[PDB]
Amino acid sequence: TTALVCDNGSGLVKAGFAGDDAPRAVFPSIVGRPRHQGVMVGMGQKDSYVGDEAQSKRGILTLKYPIEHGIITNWDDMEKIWHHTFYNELRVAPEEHPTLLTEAPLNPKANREKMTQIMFETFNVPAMYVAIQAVLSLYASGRTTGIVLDSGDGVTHNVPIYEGYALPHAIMRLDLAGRDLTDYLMKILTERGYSFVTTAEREIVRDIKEKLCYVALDFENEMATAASSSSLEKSYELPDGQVITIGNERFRCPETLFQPSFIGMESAGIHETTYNSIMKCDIDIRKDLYANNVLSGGTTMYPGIADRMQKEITALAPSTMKIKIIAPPERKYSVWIGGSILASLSTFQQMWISKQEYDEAGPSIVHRKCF
Amino acid sequence: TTALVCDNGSGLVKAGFAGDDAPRAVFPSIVGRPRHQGVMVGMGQKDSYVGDEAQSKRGILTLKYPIEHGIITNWDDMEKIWHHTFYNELRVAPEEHPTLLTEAPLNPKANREKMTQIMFETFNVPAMYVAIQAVLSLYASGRTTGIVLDSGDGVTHNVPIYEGYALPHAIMRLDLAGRDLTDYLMKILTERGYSFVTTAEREIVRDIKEKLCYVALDFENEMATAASSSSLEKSYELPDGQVITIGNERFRCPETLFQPSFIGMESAGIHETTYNSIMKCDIDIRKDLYANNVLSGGTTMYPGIADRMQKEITALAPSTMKIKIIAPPERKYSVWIGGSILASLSTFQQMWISKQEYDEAGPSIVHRKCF
Amino acid sequence: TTALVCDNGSGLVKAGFAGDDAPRAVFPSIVGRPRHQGVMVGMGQKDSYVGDEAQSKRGILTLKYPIEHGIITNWDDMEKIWHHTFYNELRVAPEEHPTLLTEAPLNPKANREKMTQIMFETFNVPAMYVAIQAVLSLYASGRTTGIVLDSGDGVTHNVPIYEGYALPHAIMRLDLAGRDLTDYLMKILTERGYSFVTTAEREIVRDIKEKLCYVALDFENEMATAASSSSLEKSYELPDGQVITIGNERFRCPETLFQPSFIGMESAGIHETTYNSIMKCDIDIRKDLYANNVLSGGTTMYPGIADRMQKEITALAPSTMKIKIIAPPERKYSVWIGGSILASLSTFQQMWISKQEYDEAGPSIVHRKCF
Amino acid sequence: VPPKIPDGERVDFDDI
Ligand SMILES: Nc1ncnc2c1ncn2[C@@H]1O[C@H](COP(=O)(O)OP(=O)(O)O)[C@@H](O)[C@H]1O
Ligand SMILES: Nc1ncnc2c1ncn2[C@@H]1O[C@H](COP(=O)(O)OP(=O)(O)O)[C@@H](O)[C@H]1O
Ligand SMILES: Nc1ncnc2c1ncn2[C@@H]1O[C@H](COP(=O)(O)OP(=O)(O)O)[C@@H](O)[C@H]1O
Ligand SMILES: [Mg+2]
Ligand SMILES: [Mg+2]
Ligand SMILES: [Mg+2]
Repeated sequence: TTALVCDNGSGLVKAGFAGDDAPRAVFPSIVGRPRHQGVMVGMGQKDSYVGDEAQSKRGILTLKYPIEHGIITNWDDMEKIWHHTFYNELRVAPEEHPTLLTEAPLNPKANREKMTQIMFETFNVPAMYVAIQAVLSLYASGRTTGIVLDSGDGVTHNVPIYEGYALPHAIMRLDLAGRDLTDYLMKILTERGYSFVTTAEREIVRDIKEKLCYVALDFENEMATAASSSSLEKSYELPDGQVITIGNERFRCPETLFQPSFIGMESAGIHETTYNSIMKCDIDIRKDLYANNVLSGGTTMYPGIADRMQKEITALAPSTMKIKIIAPPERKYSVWIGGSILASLSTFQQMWISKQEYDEAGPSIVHRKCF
Repeated sequence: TTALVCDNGSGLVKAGFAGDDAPRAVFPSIVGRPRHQGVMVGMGQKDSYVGDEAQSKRGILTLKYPIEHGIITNWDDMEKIWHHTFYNELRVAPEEHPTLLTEAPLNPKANREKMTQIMFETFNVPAMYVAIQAVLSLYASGRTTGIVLDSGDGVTHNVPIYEGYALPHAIMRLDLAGRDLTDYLMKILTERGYSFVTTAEREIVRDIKEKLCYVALDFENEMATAASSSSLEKSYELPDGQVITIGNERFRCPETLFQPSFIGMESAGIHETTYNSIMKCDIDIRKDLYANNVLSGGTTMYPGIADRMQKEITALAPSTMKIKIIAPPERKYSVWIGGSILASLSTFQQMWISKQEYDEAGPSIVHRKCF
Repeated sequence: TTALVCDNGSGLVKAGFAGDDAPRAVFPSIVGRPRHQGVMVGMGQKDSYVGDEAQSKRGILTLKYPIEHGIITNWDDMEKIWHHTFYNELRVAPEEHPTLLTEAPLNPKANREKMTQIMFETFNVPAMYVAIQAVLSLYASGRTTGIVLDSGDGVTHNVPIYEGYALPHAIMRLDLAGRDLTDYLMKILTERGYSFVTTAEREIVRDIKEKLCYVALDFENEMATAASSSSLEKSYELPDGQVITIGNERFRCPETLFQPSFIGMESAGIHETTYNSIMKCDIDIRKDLYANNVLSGGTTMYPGIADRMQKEITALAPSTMKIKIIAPPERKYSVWIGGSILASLSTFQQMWISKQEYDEAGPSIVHRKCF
Repeated sequence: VPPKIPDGERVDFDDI
């Protein structure tokens, strides 16, 4: 039979059968209970709208993501999300399909063990396998080397790989991602008068960020230009009218990636954690990693980031090496495409964690040889 | 049929059919298992890369030479190296070709006996013969007398020969060679800030030594000059950028040959063990040995050694004798060229150790008349 | 007058007048500029808190050590640290006191020359002398032979000495030390959910390592026991509550010393570099070095290391030799006690580098006879 | 015990 390539993510759940080009169903991972009282009788009001249904009734819900930073903080809601994904968005019972979840690097063990225990006890799948979210993104590019920066919505991690041999001592995981950029944008919009507070209006700020923000090639020059002319002010129409005008908030929101001091984080930007991740590698594979830097994940879709990052790394790196940044147009679904490719391989067909194996060793089987 | 003139050496395996000018395939003798984990499936990752393949993937391997000082310390790896040499670099099955290995003087017997046992049982050659590495280097020079200093990469030995009669009581074998010079260079580079530790970076230090180091004609004057001017500082680009500048480390690394007290060895340099080897000979053949001093082996390729050695010996020797140092441009492959010449001789064709002879007397046949 | 026995170290600066038992002032060597904005006026906020003052205001600072691995990477900060040490922790002007710095073996020359130039030009001491950090630790034990393993916080080096004659060709310097163990502990704590990222929280992880970690006598048995029972889980209270429970992270952090493959380092553990350092020595002083193995430095204070190391060396060494490991209770300050003893000697009183000598030969005097 | 990938053969840079 065919395998189910699910990809929990944090912000958008992407799923679909193995062997295709794009995920079959992509929908936000939010579960929102209603918060008001409700007076109409017999309206058929449910107790929790999940997935894309709660992005249409969000006016009277309190949306809450079940995955904070890669890790899962609310297991009941995550189980509800998985149940919805299997039964309503794909309509395939899990009793007859292997599953291939994905997990960020350096995550707590208990999260992974609970994930496999749920998949084997509640949904009762035949066999499931958990894979690191960066190796798949490297599969999708058709490479076999390269250092991949997978800046998702929950957590940004940077896994270097050479000739198929991952370097476990050079993984640099940073917890700045799309959600913190949404919060920072929502916080700097208040400097013009627009106040978004409700958890429903966070979605509106996210839409503003997606449609308007861009990464500046040079920060100081853009700050000077936006403060003199008015060629940058782009307007946007809220879900009820009252258009708003975003000035130099456009390139200040995604600039947080390269200067995490804006949101008070100490660490260095995504332009310098990649160079540090390279320098921890051996001295003889640094040229190949320099030449095959891969971008993935949703948050790396800002217009103009593949040039800013290249300029920064070229500034840091030695002058002789060639710096090349692979930015495929299908960046958002790169991890899932790689997952489909991996699940479609014949050599991989014996790596699944078969159910009888789980019955013999318990949920701690995932840390064992079947990784 | 044609004979296979293999030459194990220590650092570079040189092989080729008898009767040519240069070895057909020359490649480092290193076998490196991968050391990291490896996440890509189906990449076709082998368990041990040998020869020149492991000098390209050395970034994720742990290279380890199977021959320490002439002697062989790891027989399985040496068997792997031989198998590679026969089947992939020459592509001739050994069942139809005599072999002519080479061995340093004064080596343990068990090494030679195990070598012949392997060649007769595993590879199943028709007949093999083991020859001393210095007599061949004397063949290649077209001489018949002379004292040859064969400073390889494993061990430096100094065999005097007159009129074809070797003098077994005058062989002076010293264990300082190219590998110790590489280690000493890697140890003195730390005085400027460059630290090379990994077994892969030993190859980089070896490349630095080959391309930059030279032997000073007079040591104290060079030490004084390099400490005042800056006309010696030559720069070199690492495999990733970050050029380095070598100062008076240039002529201090190969100076260890003439002053083995630098690496803590007690014995006298290669300039004085040759004179001692001569003085042990009879009083009537010392003039001929003085006039026909032969250099061979890789490590004698330093620019300016054929003058320093001549100056030193002229200082030691009596003033009347003429001191001449033969330094052919084809020094590195001198032993193998001599091996080809010896294997191509008709008079030598009945000295091979035929397989039936080995079957009758066991591996101890090599010490017998068939030397 | 009295001499100042300073000891820069890397992680804790230890200083005090010559002739005492313990250093007068011991304080971390960190210089931390404030990173936030600061709104209270007239609060008397300085621009850099050094020493033990920045371990109390570390909540709003960005601490950065000025000494990375023995070598000094930030000379201005090191000058600030020295100025603080002289004027505020000892309150003795340096114009009237000789100084005795300490330096790791095999360090770059420029570091030592800059150190002496600073001490003679800025602080203007009467005379200073630089000594190798292992000879002092051998002084403090009251021995005159023995091989000392001085596993500090920056770099671990292993200097063998016999009858007062140091063996320069047998020094094995390895760059794994306490700081790498702190980073590895901070990296494996993430497997339970505790994430420490800020440079201030590295201090908290260091405190956890000091108070809880211990070296296992046998690694596999401990790994098996900690995975079945729960007798090892020791809890610890963070600086704000929320106690944490450390499981088998307790003996896995300091195990990196004996298996440097955990943090990706190639080299062999501290149990095998000592045996290699011994085997490079001459054949007649190996028994004495076996019997007088000395431990020093801070990182050798783990509970249970003097037994694990003895077991390992006894496994490696020949069965007849007696292996004894000297582990004095005053291990941490062993180098400084030895420094005090050396500075208090009458025979040593003429080895100082007098200022007029520096004026005549420049900073390069340190490499000369006055070592 | 880390997951040791079994013995495969190919492929790369073609399905892309
Ligand atoms: N076109 C876009 N431009 C800018 N940001 C985007 C765009 N699309 C998505 N994002 C950001 O990326 C996030 C989605 O990232 P995604 O890759 O789905 O995360 P995950 O790894 O959890 O799947 C969204 O929250 C959004 O903030
Ligand atoms: N051009 C060169 N200049 C200086 N040193 C060299 C040069 N070529 C080789 N060497 C040294 O000689 C060694 C090779 O010696 P070789 O003669 O191959 O040893 P063997 O006798 O085992 O074949 C190398 O390890 C290198 O250190
Ligand atoms: N009681 C202890 N237990 C375990 N580790 C310790 C202990 N005390 C200090 N350390 C480690 O040793 C380091 C201090 O080493 P130290 O000897 O001061 O280095 P230096 O040689 O630079 O003075 C600290 O960073 C800490 O990690
Ligand atoms: Mg993702
Ligand atoms: Mg040779
Ligand atoms: Mg110390």
